[PDB]
Amino acid sequence: MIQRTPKIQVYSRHPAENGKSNFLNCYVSGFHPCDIEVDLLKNGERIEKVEHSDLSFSKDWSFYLLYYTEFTPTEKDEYACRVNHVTLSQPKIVKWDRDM
Amino acid sequence: MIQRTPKIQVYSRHPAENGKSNFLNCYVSGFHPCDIEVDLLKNGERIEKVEHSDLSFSKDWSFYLLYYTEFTPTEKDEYACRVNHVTLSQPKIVKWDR
Repeated sequence: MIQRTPKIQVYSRHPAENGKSNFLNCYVSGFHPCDIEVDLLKNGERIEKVEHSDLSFSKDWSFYLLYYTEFTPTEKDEYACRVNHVTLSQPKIVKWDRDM
Repeated sequence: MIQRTPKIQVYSRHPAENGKSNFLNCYVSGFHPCDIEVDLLKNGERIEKVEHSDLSFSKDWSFYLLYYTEFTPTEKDEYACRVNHVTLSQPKIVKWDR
């Protein structure tokens, strides 16, 4: 497989509501090679106990990986996913759109 | 060292009986880093139609990956698993033994 840079989706499990518990997700996909670093951020700082799936792929070694954690959004807090990969010269930061 | 060379096991789901439908498996495990190439081979040639698990994280910080394929063995056909990994000087071929 050739080098391929990741696609990134950030989304919550349920329709977001301030003060209500939820799950925050970062899905990284279509990438190669498999080594990748992903943080979920709250107000720009790393969230510590985030979990992830295994590395999925179909016919080719083009990889798919989900990072997720419980969270309770509030009006003041903003969330993001930060991804580093060999294809990336600097970390890529994708903000969470509240509507997703 | 955090690099770990893959353990490679090649085995059929049932013991070998020419003519009966079976499964060929290559279980590659205990490796680090995750970057790896695994191919199932029939007579030295890559089998195009194969199945596999996720490339999976172990509790000891290593990885594993299973490749498998439906096949029907015969007396002539020979099978192997080829694995390439940073810890190996050249691709490693491990033959299947009935």
